[PDB]
Amino acid sequence: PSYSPTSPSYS
Amino acid sequence: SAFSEAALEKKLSELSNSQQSVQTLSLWLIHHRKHSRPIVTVWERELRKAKPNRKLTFLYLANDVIQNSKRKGPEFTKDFAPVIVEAFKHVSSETDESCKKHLGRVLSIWEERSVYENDVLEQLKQALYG
Repeated sequence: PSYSPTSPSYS
Repeated sequence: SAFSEAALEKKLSELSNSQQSVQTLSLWLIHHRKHSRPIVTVWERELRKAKPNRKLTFLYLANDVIQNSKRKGPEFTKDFAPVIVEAFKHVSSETDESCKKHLGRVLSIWEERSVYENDVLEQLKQALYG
């Protein structure tokens, strides 16, 4: 399962 | 694990493009945020040493650490700031179109989430597309 750069909790 | 530069160097040699691999290392770096400066120094050195096809993953780790650090304080943002533009220029010179599209997406995410101020975002864009 590849890394997603939107995965961190934000914005 | 307690923090050491050599332990970080070893983890960076093992880093892969999996969600678990980037996230696990990032969490350790955030735990060890007191050491954000030597973390950035070691990160940059090993990015430049890494084979072209592993360089994007270095920037993914930087993405994860910087973004997850925002709730903690400005330190990681500030300590990546002096090397992050040259890191983008480096990865851009060392990789192909496909990888650059991935880098561009990180930059678009950074713009929409205000990860850096526009002064730095403008430099990142020039580094990728100029």
